[PDB]
Amino acid sequence: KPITLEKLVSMVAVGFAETKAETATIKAETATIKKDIAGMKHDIAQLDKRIDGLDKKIADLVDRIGRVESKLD
Amino acid sequence: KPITLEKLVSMVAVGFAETKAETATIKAETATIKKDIAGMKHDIAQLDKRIDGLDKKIADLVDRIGRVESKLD
Amino acid sequence: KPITLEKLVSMVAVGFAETKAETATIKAETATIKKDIAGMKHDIAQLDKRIDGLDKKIADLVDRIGRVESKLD
Repeated sequence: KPITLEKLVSMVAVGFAETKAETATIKAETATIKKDIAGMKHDIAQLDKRIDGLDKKIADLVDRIGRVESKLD
Repeated sequence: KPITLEKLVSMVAVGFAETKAETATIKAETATIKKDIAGMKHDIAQLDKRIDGLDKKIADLVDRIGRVESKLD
Repeated sequence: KPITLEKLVSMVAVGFAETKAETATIKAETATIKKDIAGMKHDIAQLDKRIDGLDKKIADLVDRIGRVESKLD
């Protein structure tokens, strides 16, 4: 194995391209994860909203039951 | 520092292995993040479900209060 | 292009530093993604809590309507 200069030249080239190509894969996956998270934060914020809506309806029903429990008497 | 060919050979080897090993760490973390997100999307979908259940119960109570408010009169 | 030993020495150095610097960027982004997820798991757990609170209020209103529907008769 008299491993030469032009050979290591090529080994360096291809090694770097590999490591770079693998990096890029991780970058892409990372970008798609970011996007999933933006979507999930939105779904959580929408659920928060729905629940705000039920808090209000619940306030209303507690008031309507009050009116009736008292009027009944 | 008469930095030689067989020396850079070794430096190239170990450098690449490093960068590769570090890459693999990022890949693994990325995989565990993916899995956390799959779980979180499921928890959000289950919360959506629970809330669907409360929407229905709320429809029911609004109807039962109606029956009584009117019958009372 | 009589590409020499000291030249590839430099190319190796700078290539590695690059790939290392790019790696570090991915690591940082990965760390901030982890942190977003810790926050999102907390928001989901808090929503779970809010809903536990509405389950209880709903139990209460179903009981109060019961008392009245029956007393009315």
